[PDB]
Amino acid sequence: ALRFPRFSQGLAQDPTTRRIWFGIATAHDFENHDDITEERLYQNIFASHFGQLAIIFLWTSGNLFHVAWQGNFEAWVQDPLHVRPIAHAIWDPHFGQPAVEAFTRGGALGPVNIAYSGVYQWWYTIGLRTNGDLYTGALFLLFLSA
Amino acid sequence: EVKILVDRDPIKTSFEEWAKPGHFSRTIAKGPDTTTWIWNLHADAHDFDSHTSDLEEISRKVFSAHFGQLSIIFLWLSGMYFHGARFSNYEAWLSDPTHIGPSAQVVWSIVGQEILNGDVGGGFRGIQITSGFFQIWRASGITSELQLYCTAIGGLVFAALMLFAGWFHYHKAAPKLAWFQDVESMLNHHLAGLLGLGSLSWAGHQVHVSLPINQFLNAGVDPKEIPLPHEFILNRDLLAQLYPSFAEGATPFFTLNWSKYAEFLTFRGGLDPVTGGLWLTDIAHHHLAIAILFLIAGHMYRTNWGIGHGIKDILEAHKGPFTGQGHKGLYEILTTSWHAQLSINLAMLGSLTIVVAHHMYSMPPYPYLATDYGTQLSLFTHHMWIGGFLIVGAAAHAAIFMVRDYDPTTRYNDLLDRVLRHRDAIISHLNWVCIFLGFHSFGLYIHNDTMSALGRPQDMFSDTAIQLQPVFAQWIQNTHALAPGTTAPGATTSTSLTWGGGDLVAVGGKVALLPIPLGTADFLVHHIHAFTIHVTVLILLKGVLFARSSRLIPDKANLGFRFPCDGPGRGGTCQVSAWDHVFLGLFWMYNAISVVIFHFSWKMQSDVWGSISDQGVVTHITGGNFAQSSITINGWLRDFLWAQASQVIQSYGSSLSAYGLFFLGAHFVWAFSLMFLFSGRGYWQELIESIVWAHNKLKVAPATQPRALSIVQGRAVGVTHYLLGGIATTWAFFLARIIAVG
Amino acid sequence: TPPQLDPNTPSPIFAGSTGGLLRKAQVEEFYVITWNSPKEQIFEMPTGGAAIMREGPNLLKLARKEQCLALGTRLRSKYKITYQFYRVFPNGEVQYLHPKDGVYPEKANPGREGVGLNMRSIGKNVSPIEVKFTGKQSYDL
Amino acid sequence: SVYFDLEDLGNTTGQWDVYGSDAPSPYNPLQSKFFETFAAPFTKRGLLLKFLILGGGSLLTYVSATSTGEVLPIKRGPQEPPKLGPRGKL
Amino acid sequence: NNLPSIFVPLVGLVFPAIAMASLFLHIQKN
Amino acid sequence: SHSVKIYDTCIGCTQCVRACPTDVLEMIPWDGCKAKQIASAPRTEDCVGCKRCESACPTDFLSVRVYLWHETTRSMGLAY
Amino acid sequence: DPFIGSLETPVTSSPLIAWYLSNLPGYRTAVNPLLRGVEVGLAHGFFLVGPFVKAGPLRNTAYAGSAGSLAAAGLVVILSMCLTIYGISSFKEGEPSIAPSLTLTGRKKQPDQLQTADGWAKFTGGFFFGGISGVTWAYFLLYV
Ligand code: CLA
Ligand code: CLA
Ligand code: CLA
Ligand code: CLA
Ligand code: CLA
Ligand SMILES: CC1=C(/C=C/C(C)=C/C=C/C(C)=C/C=C/C=C(C)/C=C/C=C(C)/C=C/C2=C(C)CCCC2(C)C)C(C)(C)CCC1
Ligand SMILES: CC1=C(/C=C/C(C)=C/C=C/C(C)=C/C=C/C=C(C)/C=C/C=C(C)/C=C/C2=C(C)CCCC2(C)C)C(C)(C)CCC1
Ligand SMILES: CC1=C(C/C=C(\C)CCC[C@H](C)CCC[C@H](C)CCCC(C)C)C(=O)c2ccccc2C1=O
Repeated sequence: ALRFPRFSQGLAQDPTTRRIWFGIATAHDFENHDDITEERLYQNIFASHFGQLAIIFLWTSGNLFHVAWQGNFEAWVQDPLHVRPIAHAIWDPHFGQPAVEAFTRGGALGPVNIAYSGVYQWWYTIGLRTNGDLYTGALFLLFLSA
Repeated sequence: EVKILVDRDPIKTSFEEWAKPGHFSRTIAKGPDTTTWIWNLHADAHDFDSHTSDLEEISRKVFSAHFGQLSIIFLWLSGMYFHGARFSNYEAWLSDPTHIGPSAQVVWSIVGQEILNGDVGGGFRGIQITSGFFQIWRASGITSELQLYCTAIGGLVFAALMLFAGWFHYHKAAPKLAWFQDVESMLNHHLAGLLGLGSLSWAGHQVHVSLPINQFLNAGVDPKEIPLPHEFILNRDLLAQLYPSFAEGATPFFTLNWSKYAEFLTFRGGLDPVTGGLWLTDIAHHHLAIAILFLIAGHMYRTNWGIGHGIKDILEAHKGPFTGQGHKGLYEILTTSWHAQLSINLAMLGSLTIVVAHHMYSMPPYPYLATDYGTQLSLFTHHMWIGGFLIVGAAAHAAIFMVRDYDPTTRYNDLLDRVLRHRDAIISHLNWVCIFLGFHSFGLYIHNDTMSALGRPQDMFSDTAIQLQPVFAQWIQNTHALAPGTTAPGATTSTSLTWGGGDLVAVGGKVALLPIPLGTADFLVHHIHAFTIHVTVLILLKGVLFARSSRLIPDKANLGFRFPCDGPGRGGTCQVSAWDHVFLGLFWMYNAISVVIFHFSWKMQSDVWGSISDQGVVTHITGGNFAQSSITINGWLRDFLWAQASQVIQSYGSSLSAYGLFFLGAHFVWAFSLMFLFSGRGYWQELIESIVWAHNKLKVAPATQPRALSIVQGRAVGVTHYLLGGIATTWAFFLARIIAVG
Repeated sequence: TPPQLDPNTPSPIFAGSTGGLLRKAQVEEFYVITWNSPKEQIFEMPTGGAAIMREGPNLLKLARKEQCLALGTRLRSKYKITYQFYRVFPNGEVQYLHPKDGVYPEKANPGREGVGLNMRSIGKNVSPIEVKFTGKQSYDL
Repeated sequence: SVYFDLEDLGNTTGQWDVYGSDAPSPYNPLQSKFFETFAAPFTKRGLLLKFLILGGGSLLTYVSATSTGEVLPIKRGPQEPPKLGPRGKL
Repeated sequence: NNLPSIFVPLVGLVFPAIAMASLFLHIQKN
Repeated sequence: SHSVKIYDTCIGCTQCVRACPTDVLEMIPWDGCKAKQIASAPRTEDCVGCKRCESACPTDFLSVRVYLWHETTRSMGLAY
Repeated sequence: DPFIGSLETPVTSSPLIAWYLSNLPGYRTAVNPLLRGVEVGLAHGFFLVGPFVKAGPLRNTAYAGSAGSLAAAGLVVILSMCLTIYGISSFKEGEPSIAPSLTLTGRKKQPDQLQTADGWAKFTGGFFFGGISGVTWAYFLLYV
């Protein structure tokens, strides 16, 4: 009640390190927290659902923004079969010169990663042909997460 | 005093005890209530210390078991000799040893397994053997099969004699307790009689039989034209023509002008150019000297007469700076319990086996042995594994003694108490050493891998970027190379060709031996070896020291030696017994031995073994890629595991196909072991409950109610399957590679 | 029984070891075991090694109750010796721990209060659903 | 031959300093005064923590941003001409 | 531009240190 | 501190009291058995959870039950 | 006391070892923590300067040592952080010192103020200042 596991006094009384280890482990078991009722459990579940939706929308928006900013969508749409899609750029202080020269692929001017997710084809099929569309979609998804 | 004391007919031979199983223990003898009884009947069969408490019966049982083991060993030797005599190509291999592969087994023609009869050579088809028996027989002077048949018959006779002796000494005349407790006479007889006399007789055989026949063979004489061994003894003219010193007879030996025997007793050293092995004269000289040394050393302890030494007096009268009174009550402890002696002998035998493997690979003592690569590899790996297993067993028996035979009231020792009073510091220091060694040794490899993966080959720990050279080993190598010039004037050349410096020795177009270079890779692998050995030592020592009691459990000695746990309390007390410590150290012994054998195999294939053309260039099997590819884990995985496994997986449809099958089968067994190491008993018991219900519905319920295995039994099964699978995988891979490529 | 006191009892002959008291004894608590021996003899300490117990009264300091009880039960089983142990706190309070009624727990004694008794079979406990959303437990009822 | 006293428990439980020393300070008074006057601003704990965090972050960011391509191979970029894919992909 | 050279060190190093310090202080607090 | 409970199926064989390593259980007079006694667990705070009492108990199912609960210094078996 | 979990050995109890350890700045009880922390930080930074400049990624270029020196300073900062939090979670504002009160002989002595909020704060400040000064001195001596 006074230590880190505020939802469980029994786990907060012991002096060993397991109090930390179990504290992370039982944070989502709402039926184990002391002084619990049905109303509180249902409301916490509802709030967790909302948070999960926000996280999903933020993830999709980030993917769209990175593809727009550091990708080659406009070069890929013209020749789909002879262009390798790009996911995001690579910045690494540990890279040597051979790694920098060898990781440059596609039309990029620096090291990049090839996207095996398959979102280029999905976005091309539904009717996106420019970077502005991707930017608008990212903005809309950020608004939805908020 | 020293005397022969026996008891007449202590036991009566009858079959009444054969009918009832488990007669040794009353609990087992009562009868089977569940299936677990069966699993117990084999576990307590050889625990003589638990059947009774009198030392006399235990000693008699031990003596009889030793006799039975000797009989079994003699039977095995006789079988090997008979196979060599009947189904083998020894006579064909004798004439052309370089171009013929030894074989001593023939497979039947029932199913289609006749493809296993490969074309070994010499007009024969069979399985190529790697036991190295042909070289032993050649070095002994055997040139026919009748002698092998006679040896097999003699082995059979000796096995029968050993079995009869065991029966006689258990059921007719059994020695008393005072007979076994006489260690001075036993030591005198084992030193002077068993070792000195045997080596002296073998030296005599080598002088009289092996040397002339081997000289005739090395000259180029056909094996069918060599005179029989007894002709040399009967005809002194032949020996005079061979060695003129024999013309003088035994007069020089008593005349002390021993130089006349310099013809067949030499001190040259090195390898014989014709056969690629040690000189037989040097071997005979060494055996003679060893016989003299053992015969002299066998008269040290006082038995039945005034002259001699007392072991108890030597131990008690010992005074030193760090020791003090020290060894006061060790004699009673060593002469009271069998387990301490068993542990000491097991550790010594394991160390001796490892030393034997090293000395045997370094200096080949048999003719045409260095140029046969499979035999060398098999001998090295086998002896290393045996030594590791013995070293592991020593700690288990030490823990058994400390658990069940230690009492500080009647038999008290100061050194053991002093060691037991500060175990925490020892354990902490060993833990720190293990952590430090592991961190450095593995971090070097991980750093090399990361630097190579980032396109930075100039930042690695290699011979080109950052050099870590074994300076001390190189200094020792140079000293050994320069040894015979000034330090050892008697020897013409150095003991071994391994030392950096000298010439190359090759026999029949194949390299026999050449100096071995040392670099950064050897440094890293040696440190890895040290780390693994230290971790195994830490595990075994922690198991041995904390057997009686611990801070967590203050009364661990009451529970015994083989108990699963104490309970779910105290946070959990699983695997607290010393048996669990041994079961855990088995894994680390396996790991260490696997790493050692991998290092030896790759280094020997890369830097020593190979072929020589007429011009004088040497081409190695893997072309010397050890020094640049073994500094990273990816190199070990690609240039050793991936590259050298081509032969084993492509052996289907050929005479090596069996090996390939094993390369799969062992794998399966390994995975099977996991089932016994990741689960628990309750799930299996609850499943057997439903299975038993399904049986009960159809009136097929057995009286012996099925029960799941105990925890200790499950752990033992898991570790046994793991070890067997891993060892069989390594065996199949090594044999397939070294037979297909060498 | 009235609790006793341990004013100035001596200690057995020990050479010292690393299995002794730690910071918990100075911070939290420790335990003291006292017995009486008729002759001088050697026994085995729970912390490792052997010690010698002087003839007469003997006192010893340990870290946990399990060590005290193990030593006491070994003494009773082997030497036939009566013993008793207390628990000592940093503030100086000494609490009598071993037999509180003056007799060993394995012997039934009148005037003893019963704790933790449930007058039902082990299979008569209610299901966990019946005690849901309350601070009690099924076995407590 | 006694080791348990109820009046005091520091000796009974072993509360000692093995290597503690109570000797006066050997440092020169002038140097001590100089160090005391000059090291004063770092005495406070929260201020020290905030200053350390902010200064470390700002310095690391400034050094990373201002760094040139000679020190960092990543900032230098590729130099060789590009390469084609396995199936002719760009 | 040069945004990665400013943002990668921030997320990689500074933020984990701040989060670790805050979490350790909150956990150890009584 | 763990929870130790005793049920009325006990027959007063005194094995659990002897098996306890921390002196948790004792025996009291009773009325509903031939032995005229029953076990009890007053010193619950000293329980460690070894479950030796359950190991030594003759019944169809144990008349003494141990349920693990909130841990402390004593129940964790710590000497440092 | 034979019943305390510690043993007496020549290494752990010798006049030379005792004198050398008691004269170390970490054991001077009477001195205020700032002067001890300054010396500790100076020594630690001066030692730490070396390996970074001798085995750094840029150790072969002309910038090498300078860069290495910077790295050393950074480490000191991190170490200072690792000190500050250790105080905050350990010592409260009003609690007294928790150091042992009596010496080995048995004499009552004043407890060390290092195990206090103000004492630890002074120690950390002195350590930071001394570490920075030592790093700067090592760099100046090595590359001037
Ligand atoms: C485990 C051992 C290990 C070791 C020894 C090294 C060593 C090295 N690494 Mg590698 N590395 C490792 C594992 C290891 N690595 C692992 C697991 C990884 C992750 C995959 C890496 C990844 C890596 C990277 C990414 C880089 C390196 C690089 C380097 C070098 C940088 C050294 C440095 O700047 O800090 C040294 C700092 C110190 C403070 C030294 C502390 C040790 C002192 C000397 C203690 C000695 C104690 C003394 C005896 C005490 C006695 C007390 C008495 C006086 C009273 C160095 C040669 C860098 C490189 O470029 O080098 C070419 C580099 O960029 N390493
Ligand atoms: C997550 C992101 C991340 C990032 C961006 C870095 C970044 C860097 N690493 Mg680190 N590292 C990380 C995670 C990360 N690391 C992890 C997870 C590990 C464990 C495997 C390491 C282990 C490691 C090693 C073993 C080495 C590095 C080194 C380097 C540097 C390489 C650049 C160079 O070539 O030297 C250019 C020259 C320099 C010495 C830079 C000097 C200036 C620095 C940035 C200090 C600025 C001081 C400032 C007060 C820092 C403290 C503030 C605090 C908030 C952090 C650079 C600072 C190398 C190094 O620092 O050398 C000793 C190196 O040897 N790193
Ligand atoms: C000089 C005579 C002598 C010899 C040759 C031996 C030799 C041996 N003893 Mg020792 N021993 C001796 C004196 C001798 N002992 C005395 C006086 C005592 C009483 C103190 C003992 C007490 C003793 C015990 C308690 C044990 C041995 C064992 C052994 C065997 C070890 C197994 C092995 O290493 O493989 C080497 C293998 C061979 C060389 C086999 C060859 C067969 C030998 C030559 C048999 C003839 C030996 C015998 C002493 C002579 C026969 C006397 C009898 C006919 C009247 C080996 C046969 C151990 C054993 O294995 O038990 C069976 C064992 O448990 N010995
Ligand atoms: C030098 C000889 C030697 C001797 C005489 C002993 C003697 C003894 N040992 Mg020790 N021991 C030794 C070496 C030796 N040990 C070694 C090298 C190790 C390390 C592994 C051990 C480890 C050890 C343990 C872990 C234990 C003992 C125990 C015992 C006692 C019981 C023996 C038993 O019941 O087995 C009877 C035989 C068996 C149960 C057979 C088991 C099946 C084996 C494991 C399979 C091997 C399979 C085969 C190689 C592969 C082919 C497969 C094919 C069959 C399909 C006995 C006094 C036991 C004890 O209780 O001591 C008080 C005990 O728990 N020993
Ligand atoms: C390959 C996997 C594996 C690994 C890595 C380990 C590792 C270890 N074992 Mg375990 N073990 C394993 C499998 C493994 N085990 C299995 C299958 C068993 C059979 C049950 C056991 C049973 C066992 C026993 C019985 C014992 C150990 C012990 C040890 C430790 C040895 C001391 C030492 O070397 O530490 C040094 C560290 C390493 C070798 C681990 C790798 C570290 C590398 C260099 C990375 C470091 C990089 C860097 C710091 C990471 C930072 C990045 C982060 C900031 C993001 C070590 C933690 C021994 C022990 O604990 O005593 C000390 C011991 O007694 N093990
Ligand atoms: C291989 C084998 C075998 C065989 C074996 C054999 C064949 C053996 C032999 C052996 C022998 C055959 C031996 C011998 C020995 C001898 C001896 C041991 C001797 C001695 C001597 C002496 C000691 C002397 C002395 C003297 C002197 C010094 C001087 C003068 C006087 C006199 C003479 C007395 C068998 C089948 C079994 C088994 C299997 C394997
Ligand atoms: C390691 C090993 C092995 C091997 C072994 C061997 C090889 C052995 C040998 C052994 C030997 C090789 C032995 C020998 C012995 C001998 C003897 C024991 C002798 C005796 C003698 C005598 C007794 C004599 C007498 C006499 C005479 C006759 C004359 C003069 C006088 C007199 C009296 C002196 C095997 C593989 C199995 C495996 C396991 C391990
Ligand atoms: C698989 C498994 C079992 C189950 C294993 C069992 C029941 C062994 C079964 C062995 C044989 C196959 C049973 C039958 C043996 C008879 C000899 C069969 C006679 C009939 C003919 C075949 C001759 C455990 O009991 C267990 C216990 C603890 C930890 C892990 C495990 C575990 O992993």
